[PDB]
Amino acid sequence: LQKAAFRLFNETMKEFYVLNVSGVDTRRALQKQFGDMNHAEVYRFAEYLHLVPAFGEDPNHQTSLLHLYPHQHLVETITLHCERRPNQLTQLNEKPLFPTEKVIWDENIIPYE
Amino acid sequence: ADLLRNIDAHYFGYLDDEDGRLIPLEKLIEEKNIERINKEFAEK
Amino acid sequence: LRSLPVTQHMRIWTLYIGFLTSHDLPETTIRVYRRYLKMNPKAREDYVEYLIERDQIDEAAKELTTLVNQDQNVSEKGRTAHQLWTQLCDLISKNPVKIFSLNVDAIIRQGIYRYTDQVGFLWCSLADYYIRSAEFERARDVYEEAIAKVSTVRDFAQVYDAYAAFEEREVSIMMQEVEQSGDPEEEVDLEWMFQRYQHLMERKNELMNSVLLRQNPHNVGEWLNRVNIYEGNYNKQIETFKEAVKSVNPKIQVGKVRDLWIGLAKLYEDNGDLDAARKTFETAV
Amino acid sequence: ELLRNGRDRTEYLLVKEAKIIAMTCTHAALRRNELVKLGFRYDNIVMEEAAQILEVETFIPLLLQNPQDGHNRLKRWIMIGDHHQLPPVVQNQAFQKYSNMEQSLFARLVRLS
Amino acid sequence: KRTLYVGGFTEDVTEKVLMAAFIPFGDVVAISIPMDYESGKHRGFGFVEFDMAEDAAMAIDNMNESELFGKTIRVNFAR
Amino acid sequence: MKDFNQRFRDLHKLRQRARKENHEQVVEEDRRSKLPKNHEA
Repeated sequence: LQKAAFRLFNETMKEFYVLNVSGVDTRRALQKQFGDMNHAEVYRFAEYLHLVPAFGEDPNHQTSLLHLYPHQHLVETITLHCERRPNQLTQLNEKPLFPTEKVIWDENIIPYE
Repeated sequence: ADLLRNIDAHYFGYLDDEDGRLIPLEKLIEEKNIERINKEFAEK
Repeated sequence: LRSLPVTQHMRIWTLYIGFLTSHDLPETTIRVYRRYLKMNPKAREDYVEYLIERDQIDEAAKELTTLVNQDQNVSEKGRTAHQLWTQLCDLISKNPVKIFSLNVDAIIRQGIYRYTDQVGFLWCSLADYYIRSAEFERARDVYEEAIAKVSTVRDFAQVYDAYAAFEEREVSIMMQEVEQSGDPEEEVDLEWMFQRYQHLMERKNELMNSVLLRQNPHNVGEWLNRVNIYEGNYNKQIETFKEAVKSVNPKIQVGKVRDLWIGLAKLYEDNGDLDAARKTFETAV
Repeated sequence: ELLRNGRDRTEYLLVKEAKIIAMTCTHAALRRNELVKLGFRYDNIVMEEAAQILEVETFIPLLLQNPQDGHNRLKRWIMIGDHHQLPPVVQNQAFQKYSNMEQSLFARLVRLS
Repeated sequence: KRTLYVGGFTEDVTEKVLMAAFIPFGDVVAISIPMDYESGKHRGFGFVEFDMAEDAAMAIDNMNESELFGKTIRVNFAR
Repeated sequence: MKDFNQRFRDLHKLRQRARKENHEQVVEEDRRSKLPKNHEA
């Protein structure tokens, strides 16, 4: 994805392609990069990702596509597509096995009974 | 001493012979030794 | 062994192991040695030395962890835990393709938390572990994290020097690939590498100064170097002032905070943002 | 005669002498870590009352031994039970009724035909 | 070296029993078991003299801590 | 392509410069670390 940003998007994505992936794939890093990018350019990047229909050349169709997929909608979808998944086993191994008082009683979380 | 609490069925090798895959490897090294002693004895 | 008293087995084991270790029988010798170590646990240091010589690196590592988990004051070869653990990283980090059983990265970061004398070395050890594994993008992540987590200049100078040398290696390899290939898309991958490499050099001043601002971010002088490092990036100069002037505590300040307030207001005033300049004088008071 | 500690005599008996080993599903969950450490090996599971055992506690007896290779060495699994009699006694209403923890593995496999 | 101190045997062990236990590692020509006059029993220890020190070494190394009647008998160099 | 070799030569030069400059900052810290905390007072 950075290799493609170097070819295609270059001037608009200078931070994305030039950093390391962990500097680039966190939820904050994606929202910063694509939140600051111009709306038509975030769409082109989503278009590269095959998230959205081809933007084409007709300015009217373009305006409908930008209207159908607004800026914050793209950034959230690009973020969901690109962000680092958490490895659930690392979070799982961090937990204890015994429940504590905060877990044995969890009153507002247990209407289950 | 304190080794006696550590000796067990594993130490005496009751729990180490269900596998048996060692024997083909041992056979390979074993035959090279047989030829090696034969060659050393050949000049005697 | 079954036939004789257990107390006579030392007269047998020294032959049994001595016979086995004279031959290229690693799979058999492993099973016999782990039996022997139940009666003579002192021999585990010699078992490790055997395993290394037979390239049983994955087993040599496991037995080293047992020697380290046995937190002896000194081992039966005169090595303390801080020596035995240093062996474990030398054996681990240089053998990534073979060390398959241990969680290597979890060992080396756990060292850094514990061996604060040599943090700058261990980050290269962890990164070099991935470089030998050819996981070049994990290698970058370790270096780029290290530069963000290292907390002395002495340790940063090692990591950054290593990371710059690592980048130059990859560019050198990739550059030759284009010089042989001539392919136009490979050359685009080469120039991408140059942007990456050149950018890391450009960060040098910023990263060095940032390390000092984790030693003592009451050092208002280093916030003024931080501002000058962004000279011409008018926005980031203002942003790091707004970081600076809240991060410093005046009571132990080195230099004094009044240089920041007047400096920031002067920066606005020099650029004609006099309302913001006044605003910073107001917040200053 | 070689193993004179009372513990070792039971460990030899458990791993080498006995051919039929009998254990409640509850106790199989407790003793797993010991049995795996002892190199306990078994080739056949027979379960009775399999419709009353929890899905979880039915599964654990499959894994009371290390795999000797890239694959397991279990040869037979016999489940004897009756899914038309009562389920395992899951007693929280939600975890019983919503998450269907009241389904034993015997009942689940019968529903799988 | 040729003189051994023998210790740790049970009350059942007579001098011929030690003779039967020690000639396994060389020629034994005498054994002595000092007896405690107050109890009328031996003190659990005895001396062995060998004709060769090498035999006494093959008798310390291979009788020391050896089991006799299920007890670990101790065999050692008389100081 | 010679363009790349000329560019790469300057970056190595720049790396070597940064190699030295880092060492200057390290030796400076030693005096400051040697200097006591009371020195500011």
